[PDB]
Amino acid sequence: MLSRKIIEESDIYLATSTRDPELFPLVIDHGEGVWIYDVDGNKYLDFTSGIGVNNLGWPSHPEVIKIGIEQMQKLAHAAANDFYNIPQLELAKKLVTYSPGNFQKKVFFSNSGTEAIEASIKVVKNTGRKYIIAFLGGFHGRTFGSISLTASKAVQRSIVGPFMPGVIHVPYPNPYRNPWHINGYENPSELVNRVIEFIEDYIFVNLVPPEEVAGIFFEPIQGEGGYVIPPKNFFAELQKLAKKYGILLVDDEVQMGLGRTGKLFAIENFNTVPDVITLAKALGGGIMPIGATIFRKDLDFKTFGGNALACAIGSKVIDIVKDLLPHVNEIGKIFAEELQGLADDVRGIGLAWGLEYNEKKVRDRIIGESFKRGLLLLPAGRSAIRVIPPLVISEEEAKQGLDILKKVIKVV
Amino acid sequence: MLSRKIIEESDIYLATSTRDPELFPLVIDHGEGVWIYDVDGNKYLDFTSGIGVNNLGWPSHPEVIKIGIEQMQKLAHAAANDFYNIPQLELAKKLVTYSPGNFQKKVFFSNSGTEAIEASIKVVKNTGRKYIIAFLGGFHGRTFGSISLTASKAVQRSIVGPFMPGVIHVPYPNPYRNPWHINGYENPSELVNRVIEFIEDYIFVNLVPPEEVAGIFFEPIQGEGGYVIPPKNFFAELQKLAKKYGILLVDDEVQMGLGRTGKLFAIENFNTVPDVITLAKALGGGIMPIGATIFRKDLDFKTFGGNALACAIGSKVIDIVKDLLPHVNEIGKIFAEELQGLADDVRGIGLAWGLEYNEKKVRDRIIGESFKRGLLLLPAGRSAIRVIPPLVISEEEAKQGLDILKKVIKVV
Amino acid sequence: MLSRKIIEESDIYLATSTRDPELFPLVIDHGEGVWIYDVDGNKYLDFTSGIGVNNLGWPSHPEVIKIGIEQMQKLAHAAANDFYNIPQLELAKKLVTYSPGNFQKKVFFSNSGTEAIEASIKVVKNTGRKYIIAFLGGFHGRTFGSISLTASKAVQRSIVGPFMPGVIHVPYPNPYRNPWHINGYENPSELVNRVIEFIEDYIFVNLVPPEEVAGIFFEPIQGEGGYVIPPKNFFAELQKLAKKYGILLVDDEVQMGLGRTGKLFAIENFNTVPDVITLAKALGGGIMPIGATIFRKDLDFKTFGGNALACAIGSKVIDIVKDLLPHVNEIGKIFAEELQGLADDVRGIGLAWGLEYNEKKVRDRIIGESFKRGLLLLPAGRSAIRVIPPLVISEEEAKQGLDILKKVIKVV
Amino acid sequence: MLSRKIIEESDIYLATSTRDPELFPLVIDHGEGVWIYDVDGNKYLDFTSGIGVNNLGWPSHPEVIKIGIEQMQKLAHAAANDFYNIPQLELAKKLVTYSPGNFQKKVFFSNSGTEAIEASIKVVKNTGRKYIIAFLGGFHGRTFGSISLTASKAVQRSIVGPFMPGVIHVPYPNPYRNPWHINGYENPSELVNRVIEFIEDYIFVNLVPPEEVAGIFFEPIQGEGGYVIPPKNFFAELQKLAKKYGILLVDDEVQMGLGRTGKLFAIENFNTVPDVITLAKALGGGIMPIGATIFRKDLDFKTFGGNALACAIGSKVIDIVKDLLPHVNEIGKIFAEELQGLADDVRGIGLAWGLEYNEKKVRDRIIGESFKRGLLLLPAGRSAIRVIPPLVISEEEAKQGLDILKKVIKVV
Ligand SMILES: *Cc1c(COP(=O)(O)O)cnc(C)c1O
Ligand SMILES: *Cc1c(COP(=O)(O)O)cnc(C)c1O
Ligand SMILES: *Cc1c(COP(=O)(O)O)cnc(C)c1O
Ligand SMILES: *Cc1c(COP(=O)(O)O)cnc(C)c1O
Repeated sequence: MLSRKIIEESDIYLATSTRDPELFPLVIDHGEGVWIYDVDGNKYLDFTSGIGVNNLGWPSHPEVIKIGIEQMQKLAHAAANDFYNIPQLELAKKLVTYSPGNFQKKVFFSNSGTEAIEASIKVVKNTGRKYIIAFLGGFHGRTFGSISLTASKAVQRSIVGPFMPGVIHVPYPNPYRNPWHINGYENPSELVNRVIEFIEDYIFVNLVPPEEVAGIFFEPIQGEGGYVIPPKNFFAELQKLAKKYGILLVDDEVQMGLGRTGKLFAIENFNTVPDVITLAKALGGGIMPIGATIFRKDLDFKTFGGNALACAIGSKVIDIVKDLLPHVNEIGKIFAEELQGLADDVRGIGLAWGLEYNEKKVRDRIIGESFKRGLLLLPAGRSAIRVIPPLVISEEEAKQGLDILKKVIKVV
Repeated sequence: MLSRKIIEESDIYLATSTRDPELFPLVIDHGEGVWIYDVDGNKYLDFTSGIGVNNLGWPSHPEVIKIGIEQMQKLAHAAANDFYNIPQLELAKKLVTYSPGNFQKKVFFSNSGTEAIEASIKVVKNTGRKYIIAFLGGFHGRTFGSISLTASKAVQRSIVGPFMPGVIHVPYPNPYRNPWHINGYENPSELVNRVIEFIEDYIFVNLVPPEEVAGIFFEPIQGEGGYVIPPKNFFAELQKLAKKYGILLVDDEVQMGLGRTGKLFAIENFNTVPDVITLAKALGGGIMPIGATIFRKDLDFKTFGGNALACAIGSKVIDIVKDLLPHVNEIGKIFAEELQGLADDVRGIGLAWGLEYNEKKVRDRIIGESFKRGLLLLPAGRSAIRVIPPLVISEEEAKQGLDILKKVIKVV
Repeated sequence: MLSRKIIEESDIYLATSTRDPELFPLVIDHGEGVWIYDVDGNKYLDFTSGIGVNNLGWPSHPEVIKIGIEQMQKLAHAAANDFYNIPQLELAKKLVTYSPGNFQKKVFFSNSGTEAIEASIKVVKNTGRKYIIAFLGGFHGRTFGSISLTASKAVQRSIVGPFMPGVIHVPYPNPYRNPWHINGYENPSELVNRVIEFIEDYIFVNLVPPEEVAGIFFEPIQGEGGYVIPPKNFFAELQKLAKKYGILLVDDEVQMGLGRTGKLFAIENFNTVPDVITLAKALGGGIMPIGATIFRKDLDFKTFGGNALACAIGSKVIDIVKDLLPHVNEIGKIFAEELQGLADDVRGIGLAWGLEYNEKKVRDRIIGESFKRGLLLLPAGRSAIRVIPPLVISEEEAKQGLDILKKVIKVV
Repeated sequence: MLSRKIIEESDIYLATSTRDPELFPLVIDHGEGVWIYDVDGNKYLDFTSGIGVNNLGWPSHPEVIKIGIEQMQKLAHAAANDFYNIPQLELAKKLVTYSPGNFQKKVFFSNSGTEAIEASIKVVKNTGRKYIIAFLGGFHGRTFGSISLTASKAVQRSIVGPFMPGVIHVPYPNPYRNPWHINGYENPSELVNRVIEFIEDYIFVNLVPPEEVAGIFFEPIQGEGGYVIPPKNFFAELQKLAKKYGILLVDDEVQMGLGRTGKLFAIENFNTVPDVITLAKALGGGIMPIGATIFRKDLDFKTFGGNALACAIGSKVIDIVKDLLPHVNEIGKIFAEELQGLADDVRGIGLAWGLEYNEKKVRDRIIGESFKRGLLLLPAGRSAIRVIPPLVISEEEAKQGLDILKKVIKVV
C-alpha cells in the first residue's frame, strides 16, 4: 500500500488542487501504450489521454521517445526562441503549412496552452482594438489574461477578480442546452441564428462598437464545457459576422487539435479558416509542454536559449498524427455505434466524445465505478463525461474499455 | 554556410522577436559543458547560462541527462499535478525544506517563471487584498498578470495595455543610479531610507491604504534591470514595513535562485525570509521548463497528468546545486578580482556579475566584439552587461572567457 | 431670425453634442407652463418634460419658483452636505420616509443622476463584493463609473474604453423585442423566466460566483432604451434571485421617479422594495441639478457648504408631486385611449408613454414633422418615441398635443 | 439651542460624511457678505469661501443674485446643453476668449468639478492614447474616473478600488516636503529637475511609452494637498517634456481658478498655456453647481434642456472677478505681511494662502480654537490650514479675521 503513504505525504507539501467532486487519487509509476500502472502494480485503461497531452500513448509514442532521447543530448529545451535551430525551423514550417488557409502565416512558440492564448491576446490587440468576445462555457487557460477569457465554472474565477476589462461573454451554440431551449440537433440553423443575433443585434448595438472588437475567441468544440459540438455551419456564420467588421477569429485548438477529432485541426470539420490558432498539450507528445500560436503574417509583432528538444518532438508528433488520421476516424465509428443510447445526450466526432446526463449524481457514479473497474474517465461541463482514448488505441483495447463503461452504466 | 540559410528561412516562418540593438544570430547545433557549437562548427564559450536555464551546463549536467532519459521512459511531463508520483513528492519536499523559514510551506508547480508569478499573484490576492507593489526596473514575466508587475523597458508594455489595475511601481534601491542620485555604495542606509520613505510616507499616505496591499514583489537582485544589487539590509527594512501592515513579501528567484549568487536562494544573502518564492529556468536543468511557487502553508488555495520527468530532473538539480555552492563562491572570487575596473560600475556576488557603462554604445560594442571572439554575453538594463557563466565552469574556462572580455574592453 | 445667428456662433464655441439623426435646433428664450418660446417668438408645446427635469412645467412650478427666490437670498447651493440646514433635513426626511420599505434608510445628496449612480456603486461595493450586473439597453449616466453600467447605444461607449471591470450586462425583459423573440405581453412569465434563467443558470454558473456580486442595477422602466416596461412581476422574481445570494437591488429612478408613472417611485408599480434608489432630474424642480441616493441604513459609509437652495426646492417638489398623482393617472387614461394603434407598439403607465415603430425612418419623420407643427418630442431606443408631457398638463393641453401627433402620424 | 436638535435628527437621515478629525458642526441659517449666521444667531467670519463656491460672498454677490432671480423665471438650469440660449453663448465666449492661449478653443459644460474632470479624461483619451499621469497629493474629484486621478488621502480611495487602469502618479514639486528632501524655496530648479527626471528617466523608461500617454493632469496649486505652490518655472519645464511626446496638459482650476490667486486663471502665474482647463465651484457664484471644460478646438468630440440660469450667473461671475483682480492682489499683500512667521511654512499668492505646521495636533487646535472665536478655517494636506477669504473681503474684515488667527496661534 505504497500509494496511501505517498498521497498523505504529498498532500502535506503540495498546494491544494482538487475537483468537485474530487476523483479517486492515482499514484502513477509508469505507463505503456494506453495502459497506466500505479505504484502498487494496479493496471488502468486510459480513456482520458491526459486531455490531449497523451494523444499518442504513455509515456509517449516509441518514435517520439527515440527522438527525445537523442535530441535531449544535443540541445534541450530552454523555452526560448532566440537560438535558431533546425528542429524549430522544421516544426514552424509544418505548423504554418498544414494549418488552414494558404496565405502566409507565422508561429510564436511558448510553454503551454495558456501562454499560447496570452500570446494570441497580444496578437489581436496589436491591431489597436480593445475588446474581445468569448463564449460562456469556454476555457482558455488560468493565467490572468487567459482566465479573463475563460468562463467554464464560476468558482474558477472566484476571489481574485475582477479580470481583464473589455472581455464580453456570449452564449455558445450548445445544441443540447442553451438559453433559448432550442434543440440544436433538430434545429441547428435556428440556434446558430439566435447566437449570431445576440452578438450582432444586442452586443454590437447596446454595448460595444463592433469596429473596436479585436477578436472573437472560441473552441471549435468546447472541452471543459463538456465536449459541446456546435452546428456544422456555425463558424461559417460567425466568420461572416466577423469579416463584416474586421474582427479576427481565434481558434483555440489546445484540446481538440492534432488528431483528436479525426483532423489535424478540429476547425477543419467546420470548413472555416481562422485568423489565429493556438496549440499545446498533444504538441509536446506527452513528453513536455510546448505551446504554439499560429497567425496570419500581417499580424506579426514588431531570454537566451533554443527550444530544440520540444520542437524536434513536435515535428515528429505532427507526422505521426497525420499518419493516424484514417485510423482515428475508423475507431471513431466504433465509439459512435457503441456509445449510442448510453447517456441523455451522446455527441462526438473522431475520438472526441461526450456523454451528458441530466442527473449529475449519476454522472459522478459512472466515473467513480469505472475507476473501480480500472477505467479512467474525466468529467466535463456540469454533468457530462468526456471519452477521449489515445489516438493509438486498437479496436481490441477500445472494446475492452467500452465493455466496462457499458456495464457500469447499466448498474448505475 | 548552413547558418545563413537556416536564419533566412526561419525568419520567414517565425514571429518577430529581437532585442534592440539585436544581437548576432546564432544557429546552435549542440552543446557540451560551457561550450556551444553552431551548425557551421564554430565554437562558443558561454557566459550567459541561458539566463539561468543552463546553470549546470549544456545541454545540461551529465547526471541530469541520465535521470531525464530514464524517467522519460516511465512517466514524462504533463505539466499537470493531478497524478501523484514519487518524483513530484521528492522535489516538493526539497523545495519546502531547503527554502528560507522553518515554518510549514507548500509548493505549487507550473510550467515557467511567468506562470509561477501568475500563481503568486493569486496567492497574495487570496487574502482579499487588492493592491500590489512592485519595483521600477523589475521583471516578472510576459503574460498579462506578470507583465502588469514588470517594469523593465517601457516598449515591452507598449500597444496592448492598460494592464492589471491596482499595481503600483516604486523606485528600487539601485546603488549606482536612482531618482535621488544617492551613491548607494557609500551611503546604503540613506538610499534604503529614501526607498522605504517613498512607500510609507507617500504611496501609503496619498494613494493606497497599506492594509489593502496584498504584497510587495521584488527580485533579490534585478536581472533584466542590469544585475542591480541592493544594500545588504534593504529587505530587512522592507520586511519591517510589510509586517507593520500585514503585507506579504514575494521573492522572485526565477533568475537569481538555485546557486547563481552562491546560495540556493539569493535572498539568503540578505538574511530575510520571504512569504512567497518563485523559481523556474534553472529548476528544469536546461532540459525543460518547470516553475515552482513556494509559500507559507496558511496561504494555500481552497488537467489530468503527472509532472514526473520535470520533477525528477528538478530533484537532481537541487542536489547538484547544493554540492556546487562552495565551488561557485570560489570561482566568484576570480570574477570579483578580474572584473574590477572593467566598467563604470562593477557589481556582483557569487557568479552573478554586472558591468555597467555610462556609454551605451560602448556596452553594445563590447558585447558585439566579444561575440566575434567566440564569447557569448547578454545586455541588461540600459547600458550594462550581465556576466553569468554556468555554475559548473572551471577556473581554466573562466579565465579563458575573462581574458577575451578584458582584451575586448581594452580596444573598445 | 435671431435664432440662426445664435446657433452659428454657439456651434463655434461649444463642444459637439448632437443626436443621430440630430433633432431640429431650438433657441429657447423662456417658458411658461407646458409651453416653450424661442428667441423669434415661436411657441412650442412640450411633450418632453426635459426628460424629467421639467415634470412640473417651465421654467418650473410657480410655488417652486417662489421657494427658490426666497431661499437663494438666504443660503444657496454649494453642492456640499457639510453645512447642516433645515431644508436639507426636511428633504432627507421626505426621501427616506416616502421611499419604499419601512426599514431605516439614509440619503446621500449629489449634483446629478450620474453622480447619484456613482455613489450607489460605492454603496454596493462597500460590502466587499466586486461584481455588478446591469441590463442591456440600460442607461445610468456618462461619468466613468456610471457609463460602465450604461449599455444603451454602443457609440456612447466608443473610443475611450475599456470601462470598469467586473460589470456584466444581461438581457432586460423587453416584452416587444428580446433575444428570445418572446411576446412579453402574451407570455410575460415565459420572458421573465428566460431572463432570470440567463442570470442564474449561465452567468452565475459559468462566469461569476453569485456571492461576489455586489448588486443588480436596473431602471424600473428603461428610459433611453425606449420606455420599455417589463412584466409586472419581473422585479419580484429578480428580488427572489437576489435575496438568495445576498445581492443588492439598485433601482435607478432618475428618469421614471417622482410622479412620471403615476407613483412617487416607479418601482411601486411592481410591488418591490429595492435596497438602493437614485433620484435626480425632476428632484430639482427644473431649477437646478440635485441627485439623491437612498439606501438601507445598514449600508452607510464610514467640500464646505450647504445645499439649502436645492433641498428647499426638492422638498416642495415632493409635496407637489404627491398632490398631483391622482391627476397624473387621470390624464394618463387619455394618453392610453388616444395613443392606441398609433405605433407598432404602444406601451405606457401614468404619463410615461412609448411608441415604437418597426420603421426607424418613420419614427424620425414623426418627430421631425411634429417639431414643424410646434410639438416637441424625443426619440428613444432604436426606433421609438417617448411621450412624456409635464405632470401639470391639463386635459385641454394634452389633447392639443395628441391631435397634432395623430395628424402627423396619419400623413407620415 | 435649535442647532443641537437639527444636528441629531440630520445625523439620523443623512449618510455619514465627516473629516478626520471632524470639524465643529455648523447649522447655517443664512449669510451676508463674508459673514455666516447659524440658526441660533451666532455670527461667523468666513475664511473658507466654501473652497471656491463662495469666492464672491454669501449667499453670493448682490449683482449675481439679481441675475439669478431674473433668469430663473425665464429659463432655469436643466444641466443640459441641448437648448441653445443667449446666456450659454455668452459664458462660452468669455471662457474661450479669456482663457490662456489665442488659438481656437471650445467649452463643454457639466454640473460639477468632478464631472468637468470626467469630461477632460474623455477629451485626452479621444486621441487614442491610454495612459494618464497625475500627481501624488492631487485632488480631482470623487466619481470613478476622477478619483482614479485623485491621490490626496489614501482613505478616500479605500474599500471600493481598484480604480481606472493606466493612471500613474508621480511626485509633485512640493517645495516644503518632497521625496528628495529638497528645500524647493532655496533650490527650486533642483526640485523641478528631480520631478521632471522622475517622469522622463524612470516612468517613461521603465513603465510606459511616452507616446501612449494621453495627458498629464495637475492643479496649478494643490488645494486639498495643502495649498502647495510649485516653483515658478515648473509648468514651463513640464510643458517642454509634454510637447516632446505630444502629451496634453490638463490644468485643473476648479479650486484655484476665477480670481483666487489674483488671476482669472491660476496657471497665468506660471506663464504656461495648457491644452485643457477645468472650472467649477466659483463659476456658479455660490448659487449653483456648474462645471466647464475648456480645450483646444482640435480635440473636440464627434438630455433635453437649457442651462441658462447657471450660464447667466457664470457670465456675471466672470465680469465681477475680472473687476476684482486688482483688489484681490492688494488685500493679498496684507495676508502676506500679517501671516509671516505664523506657521512652520507660510506660502501664498493672491488670496490663496497655506499655513503648514510640523505638529498636526497644533494644526487641529488652531482650527478648533479659531472656530470657538467665530472664525471659520479648513484643514488641508496632512497638517496645514488653508486661509482663503472671499475675494470681496474688505481690508477691515480681513484684519478682524487675521487678528483672531494671530491670537489663537499665540496661545496654542
Ligand atoms: C487545457 C486547455 C488550455 C490550457 O492549456 P495549458 O497547457 O494547461 O495552459 C487552454 N485552452 C483550452 C481549450 C484547453 O483545453
Ligand atoms: C526570466 C524571468 C521571468 C520569466 O521566466 P519565464 O520562464 O521566461 O516565464 C520571471 N521573473 C524573473 C525575475 C525572470 O528573470
Ligand atoms: C438621465 C439619466 C441619468 C443621468 O442623469 P444626469 O443628471 O444627466 O447625470 C441616469 N440614469 C437614468 C435612468 C437616466 O434617465
Ligand atoms: C473640489 C475640487 C474638485 C471637485 O469639484 P466638485 O464640484 O466637488 O466635483 C475637483 N478638482 C479640484 C482641484 C478641486 O479642488
